[PDB]
Amino acid sequence: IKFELIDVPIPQGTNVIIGQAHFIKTVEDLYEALVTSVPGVKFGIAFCEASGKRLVRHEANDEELRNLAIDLCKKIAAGHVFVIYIRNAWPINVLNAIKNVPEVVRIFAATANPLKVIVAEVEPERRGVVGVVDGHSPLGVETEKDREERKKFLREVVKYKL
Amino acid sequence: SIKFELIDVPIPQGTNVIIGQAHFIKTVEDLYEALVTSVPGVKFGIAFCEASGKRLVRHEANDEELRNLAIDLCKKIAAGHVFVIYIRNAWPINVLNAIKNVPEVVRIFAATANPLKVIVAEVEPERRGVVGVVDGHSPLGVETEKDREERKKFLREVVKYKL
Amino acid sequence: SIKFELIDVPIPQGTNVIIGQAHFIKTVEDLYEALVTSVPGVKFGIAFCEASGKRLVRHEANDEELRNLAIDLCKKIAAGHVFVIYIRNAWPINVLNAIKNVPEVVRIFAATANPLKVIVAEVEPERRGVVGVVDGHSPLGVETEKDREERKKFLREVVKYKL
Amino acid sequence: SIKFELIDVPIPQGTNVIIGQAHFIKTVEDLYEALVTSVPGVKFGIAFCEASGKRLVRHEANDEELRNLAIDLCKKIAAGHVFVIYIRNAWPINVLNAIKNVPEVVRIFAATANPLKVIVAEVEPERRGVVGVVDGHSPLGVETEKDREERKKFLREVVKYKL
Amino acid sequence: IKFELIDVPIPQGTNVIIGQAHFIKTVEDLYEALVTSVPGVKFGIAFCEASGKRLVRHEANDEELRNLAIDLCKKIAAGHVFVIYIRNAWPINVLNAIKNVPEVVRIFAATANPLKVIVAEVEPERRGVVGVVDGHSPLGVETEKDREERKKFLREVVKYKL
Amino acid sequence: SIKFELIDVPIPQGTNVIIGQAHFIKTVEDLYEALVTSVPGVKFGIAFCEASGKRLVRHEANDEELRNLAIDLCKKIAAGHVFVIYIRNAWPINVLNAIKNVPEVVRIFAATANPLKVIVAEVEPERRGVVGVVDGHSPLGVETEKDREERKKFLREVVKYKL
Ligand SMILES: Nc1ncnc2c1ncn2[C@@H]1O[C@H](CO)[C@@H](O)[C@H]1O
Ligand SMILES: Nc1ncnc2c1ncn2[C@@H]1O[C@H](CO)[C@@H](O)[C@H]1O
Ligand SMILES: Nc1ncnc2c1ncn2[C@@H]1O[C@H](CO)[C@@H](O)[C@H]1O
Ligand SMILES: Nc1ncnc2c1ncn2[C@@H]1O[C@H](CO)[C@@H](O)[C@H]1O
Ligand SMILES: Nc1ncnc2c1ncn2[C@@H]1O[C@H](CO)[C@@H](O)[C@H]1O
Ligand SMILES: Nc1ncnc2c1ncn2[C@@H]1O[C@H](CO)[C@@H](O)[C@H]1O
Repeated sequence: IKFELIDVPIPQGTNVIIGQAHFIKTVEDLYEALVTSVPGVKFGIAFCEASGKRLVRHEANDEELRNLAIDLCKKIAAGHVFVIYIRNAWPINVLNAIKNVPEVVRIFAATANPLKVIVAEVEPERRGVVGVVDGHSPLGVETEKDREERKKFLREVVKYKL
Repeated sequence: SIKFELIDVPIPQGTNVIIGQAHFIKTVEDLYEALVTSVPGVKFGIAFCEASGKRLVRHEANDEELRNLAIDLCKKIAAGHVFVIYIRNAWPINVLNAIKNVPEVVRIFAATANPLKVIVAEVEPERRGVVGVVDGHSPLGVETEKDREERKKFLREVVKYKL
Repeated sequence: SIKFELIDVPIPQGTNVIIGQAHFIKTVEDLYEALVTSVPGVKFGIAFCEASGKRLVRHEANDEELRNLAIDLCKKIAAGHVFVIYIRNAWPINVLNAIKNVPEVVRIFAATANPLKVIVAEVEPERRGVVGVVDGHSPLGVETEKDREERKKFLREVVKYKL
Repeated sequence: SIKFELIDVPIPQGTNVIIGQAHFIKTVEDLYEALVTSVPGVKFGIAFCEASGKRLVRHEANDEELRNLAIDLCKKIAAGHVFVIYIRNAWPINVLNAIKNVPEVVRIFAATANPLKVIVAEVEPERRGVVGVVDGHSPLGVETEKDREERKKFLREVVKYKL
Repeated sequence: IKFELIDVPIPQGTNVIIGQAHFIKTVEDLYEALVTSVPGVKFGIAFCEASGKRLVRHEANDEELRNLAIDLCKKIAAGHVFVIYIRNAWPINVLNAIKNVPEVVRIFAATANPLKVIVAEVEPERRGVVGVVDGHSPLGVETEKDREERKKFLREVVKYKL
Repeated sequence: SIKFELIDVPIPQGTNVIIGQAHFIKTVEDLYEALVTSVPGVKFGIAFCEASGKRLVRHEANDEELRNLAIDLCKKIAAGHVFVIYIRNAWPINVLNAIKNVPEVVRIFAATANPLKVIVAEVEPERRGVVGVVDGHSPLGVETEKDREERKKFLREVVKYKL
């Protein structure tokens, strides 16, 4: 076993969702999950066909997001992984829909942080995803006042709680 | 320190395998029920590695070949709370969302009929877990627009899962 | 270039732990609500590893013991976006599905009261990922038709989860 | 040649009722399982109108008071494929998502402790269907910013379902 | 407000599923829910487009079942109602997928019993479903002997329980 | 006997209406969060008829036009535990599955921008429930292969929801 670290580019205003699925129908099912989630949303989806032609398959509505999706696919280089990049939507806007796509088996990351995918290579052409490093270690525990500012952020800034 | 081990997963033609991790003894009867209620003709085996107490591989089936594949696989992986399902006469897409929703199922590793290996970490004597999976082969290149059009044709005219 | 470290998870009698990965600071509030609306008189603590900005283990609880258990285990794992929940007077099967459905939550690694280690990779300093769990111990043998009866009756007559 | 009839629904203090439509005789063990696996020490009784064959009200319970209250609603409503559940030590919120996901359940009409009526149509003798429910009473006015602040306080400080 | 009783034709070997949805996309989404549930299923699905062209939209893989579908729509004749007829699958095989189709708002019946739909016409051309009459009323309460024999059945015959 | 009323539902260009039944007072807050966290732009107004105690129509909103539409329809329906949502900059399919999953939500009556009528049954003074809706118009005929081609191209070329 060889462990390789695959660094994920996230231009600002993007988020990436990286996970695993199966069956070629994953790329059309994911295009439809995203496109029926948020009017407006801009995305690229790529999926690593793990057999047959073994082609990186893709759908997008934005060209920059299609190339990003497709190059992470080629960098990860691991059968059945999929990569989504989104603009004009947050992951929480589309997560549950992705989760319920019957091809989707698991999701490794949903984020905009600094992000590494840990890949095992066990033999040439035989790769899998072993984990992610989504952002950074803690610096401390939150205090009573860090709490207030997080509660006030949710209610006053992004308005997701009352 | 930590030992990594690679398990080759037997996939007789016409089978698919679903590997996951769950908890609690009720896993095995709840998976059994997920499966049987999903596709009228479904043939399956299911095995679950009980991680405490007696620590037996619990199983159910309506096929003996598939029951046996499932138990061997759990004997090879030998990781607490891991389960193994082998299926004939259903595709994983037919069954997978009902597995996800089984209250004991925390996680699913793989669902495939490709060449497949499991990465198991064994950290101590008799203390193993799944690190991950190698599902088929890495990519040979990028789909062209003409590639897209045969896969679209495949989905609409061959398997008819699309209009 | 990768260090694997093993984090042993304390589970005092009567508590189960749930470990997974999420994203976004609303994670702590949504998790709290999923816990408290699931079972009356559940007690629990939940801690979340905010992966950037101030970088704080964020927490909620209605039990002081179970709170510090969770804050502590996040302090030790030290991996961005990991959440840990400890619960009494609730089984993980009474709360898990709600947990799966929290939009922030992306994966669950373990729900258990077994002996448990989390294997963590560190790639640079400060930069850590949960790679897997070792939930309990490996199988000691296959179940026989008598051990099957034991397990069926225990579900029927003792915990009363099946008819 | 349609008559409607109103069925009043007894709800003793500390119970809630759930009434729905389903199908197939497994409805009753599936709803059994859905309830007990949701909350430790929930008390309940569940009844279901089998609409073909021997046409028997089918039932399961861990409380005889709740089980008779459920059978009696079934016998009144007297509509094929309807189910009634009465529960103590659990709120409809602790259990509704699992009920909705039971593959036999097609709709839920009410989950409530309020005063309740079921509107039933009878199209022929022995042929009946639920048309509606009357759950509690019609509004008296519109919430003021002050009523709002007291409802914010009730969910945060009293019940603790929000933060 | 006139109430009108529609009798639903159920051929030996079919089941019927009748609900309410919205938006034209309903018909493709229902077709995909069905065909990705059970490999062998034959079905017909029809949807009552409630605006615009206002037409019965259908998809099928069985002409008989396709027509049974269109025929019950034409009778209920109520905006946004959909009808599905299935051979070689049971409702439990598909129901949850159908629940989670974003266009689907309610399901009124899933069954193979003698069945009536109650339709309210409030205005000409303005109709909606008010209920169903799914088979017949209870003839008695289960005994424990009856309970044993239903449990034996689920366990030994349909094999859905252990 | 029973009094059936017809409530004509106003739907401005650009809005849609979602009408349903829930229970418990936390329904207004949970509906609010299900909307704000489904789509970044979404403008809406939510109202809910509490059906016991104070019996107030409870409301949350970020659009004063749409708050007023939802409160006014609740006042017109005047049926305990019914809820109304008006939304702009989001289609029902964007938010619906989320609504279906709010533990309080028992059922959904309608999701539409079509001419819409709610049929209410008043059964004694102040006891009202929803018996049905009339969502747009009955069929003008049956789709041909010409119109199916046009429909398939509408989904794939105009809205881009299909491929
Ligand atoms: N026709 C099909 N319908 C559904 N799933 C399929 C089909 N063909 C293959 N699969 C699944 O997709 C994987 C990759 O092709 C296979 O290993 C199998 O698991
Ligand atoms: N306002 C927001 N709404 C939804 N998700 C967000 C928001 N801000 C940040 N996130 C997500 O959470 C992570 C920050 O914790 C980001 O990388 C991003 O994925
Ligand atoms: N009575 C019970 N109900 C639900 N879950 C349980 C019960 N007993 C044990 N478990 C779970 O199953 C695991 C043992 O297989 C335990 O670690 C615990 O998490
Ligand atoms: N073995 C079975 N599996 C699934 N559904 C069934 C079965 N038998 C009957 N049904 C359904 O249950 C209804 C009768 O309760 C039938 O009309 C049919 O819809
Ligand atoms: N482009 C679209 N995307 C999503 N939903 C739509 C669209 N157009 C119409 N609808 C919904 O479908 C109903 C029209 O049948 C409308 O009333 C509206 O609720
Ligand atoms: N604290 C509570 N938690 C959950 N559900 C509640 C609570 N109080 C009341 N309810 C439910 O809501 C109704 C009050 O509208 C009651 O009939 C009951 O169903």
